Amino acid sequence: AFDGTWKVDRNENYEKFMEKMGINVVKRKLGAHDNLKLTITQEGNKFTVKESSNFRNIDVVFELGVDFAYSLADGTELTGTWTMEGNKLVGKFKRVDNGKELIAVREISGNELIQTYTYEGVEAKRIFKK
Ligand SMILES: CN(C)c1cccc2c(S(=O)(=O)NCCCCCCCCCCC(=O)O)cccc12
Repeated sequence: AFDGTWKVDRNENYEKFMEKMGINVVKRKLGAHDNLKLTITQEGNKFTVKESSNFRNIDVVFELGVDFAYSLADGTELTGTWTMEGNKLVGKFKRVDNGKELIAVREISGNELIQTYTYEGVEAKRIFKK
């Protein structure tokens, strides 16, 4: 259901989320316009996500329910797991550096992929079109 090539269309509250994550103003302004594109293929409970943005092009592979390591654009390391909760992908991560929870949720809403982040009580959404 998540399959295909998704290109970011708009954000909600993403600058405040980046600020909470400790990102400086220049990098927030870059991050607001990162041209994030996700190419997602699901095979059984296994996903491959090609992440392309102005910061980096990387390939992510994960299996539902299996812990993996993932590094953010500035090298900040996360560990966590994606699971399917109803029709939503729920990504439960923790920052290695401070142990704090970072959650990502992926959902289809109509013809859009809604990617929601939470960190320390601050929400952001990045909404993609296919
Ligand atoms: C270039 N630099 C310094 C950066 C610019 C803008 C935002 C940045 C964030 S951030 O936390 O504010 N935004 C990124 C959030 C990404 C959360 C990813 C969730 C886990 C994905 C797992 C793999 C997948 O399923 O695709 C973290 C670290 C560096 C950032």
